[PDB]
Amino acid sequence: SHMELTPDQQTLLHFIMDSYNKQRMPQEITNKILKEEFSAEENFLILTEMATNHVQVLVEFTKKLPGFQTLDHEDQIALLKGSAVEAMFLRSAEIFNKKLPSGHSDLLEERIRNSGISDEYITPMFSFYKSIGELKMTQEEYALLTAIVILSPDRQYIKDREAVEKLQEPLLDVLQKLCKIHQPENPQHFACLLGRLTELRTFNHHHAEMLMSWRVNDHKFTPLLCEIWDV
Amino acid sequence: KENALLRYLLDKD
Repeated sequence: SHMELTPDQQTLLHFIMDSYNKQRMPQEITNKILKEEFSAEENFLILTEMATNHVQVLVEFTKKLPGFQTLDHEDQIALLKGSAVEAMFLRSAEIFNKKLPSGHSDLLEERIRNSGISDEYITPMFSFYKSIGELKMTQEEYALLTAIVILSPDRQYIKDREAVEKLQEPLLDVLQKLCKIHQPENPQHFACLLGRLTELRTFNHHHAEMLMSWRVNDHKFTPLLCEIWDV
Repeated sequence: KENALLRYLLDKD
């Protein structure tokens, strides 16, 4: 029973999965990946559209996490802003690894490597994608890991860090159990998942540097992205 | 206000 979810944990897991499965990528965007013109300009604009959708989806997923809307309102904002980049990279890794057809993923990578973005930041992104892929996580593990990243008591400007920690700890307990259910032969699996959260945190710096570099034809970001990234 | 767009999305049913 150290590896069996209690009824309340199973209810919590269903609730997180419902919220996680609710929204995916709009076909408008996946269609553009496939048929839009190929240029550094077009590719950068698709990637900003994808990022804007990522933020929208993340807000909606986060609002439905149990307890989140009971938190102080400024802390809610602080969590959404603090987690945005890590959650984007985690989501985009899943999309690249598991949610797109082969060919969609091939063309998306080709567009990523030809969008005016420096290889200094593209190379670690694809290294992380493969590093996450190696873990061969289930959808449940991805969803729980994402909620753990979002509900981090360590983000800047949180007023009531204990309240966030109380929300995050049940998710960690669930994920521990999920690792023993889904990879029973690999006892280090849960530690490996948290080890990847360390690499994931390197993208706060990577993203901040990328924002300082050139932007194809010096194109701008959407208002929402400017706001969540403090541009 | 600060973070107007994020607050819009957070408080929008």
